[PDB]
Amino acid sequence: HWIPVVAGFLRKDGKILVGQRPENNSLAGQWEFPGGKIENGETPEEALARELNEELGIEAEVGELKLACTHSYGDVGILILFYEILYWKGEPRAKHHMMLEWIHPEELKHRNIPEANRKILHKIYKALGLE
Amino acid sequence: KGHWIPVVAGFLRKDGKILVGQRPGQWEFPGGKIENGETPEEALARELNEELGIEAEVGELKLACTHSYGDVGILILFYEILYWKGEPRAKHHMMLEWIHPEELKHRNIPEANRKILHKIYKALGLEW
Repeated sequence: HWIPVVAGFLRKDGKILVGQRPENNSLAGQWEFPGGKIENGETPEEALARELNEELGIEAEVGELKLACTHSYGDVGILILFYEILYWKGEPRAKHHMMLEWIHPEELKHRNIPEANRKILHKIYKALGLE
Repeated sequence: KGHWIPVVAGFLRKDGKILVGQRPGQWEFPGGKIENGETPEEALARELNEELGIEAEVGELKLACTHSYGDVGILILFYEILYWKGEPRAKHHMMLEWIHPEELKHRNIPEANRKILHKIYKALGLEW
């Protein structure tokens, strides 16, 4: 089976937004880009706009598709679509995550990130125009 | 319900034209399903080799769209293909055709592709 997921790159003076997953979460304490699952009927952009509102309290315009990655957890596949988010109203707040931080994208390496995300870190850097 | 089939499709571009294959008949972009374990780019290179007999360099991810078939969700990823070794040969399709992208407007293409044809033109840098 496959699970499609969307994630947004929001930037602030070169830095990028990450959220720390809340207590008793599947990846409690690990740092990720905001986003979530695509629901039946939704375009990936519709899903991401919804998730950014639900997670961050912002109304975001979804920009260009930058990257798609797969990972496997046994017989289940995850397909993640990463979009550039250039424009939004409001400032992100930790409605879902236990903390939000704006980090230098080079920082991602040394952060406590999901094991599955580290494996695609080089593609993320390339998509973000790095190294 | 949460049921999904990820699919990859290639825009093979040469001399202002694009490659379409006639289904075993609607005209589709070459590609296929992503198998668990592989990257979308690995999946597309594999399918292009299987369907067409070419060794493709998978280029820029251009577009992603979702469509429904009732019980099942389809998510299509479209990658541009500019470079490949070998010549496309109809191993899977009953016919392959190089067409001007303009012709898409009046060719029997899958409902899902028709729905998003404007997005396809944008993704090719063409005006709709």
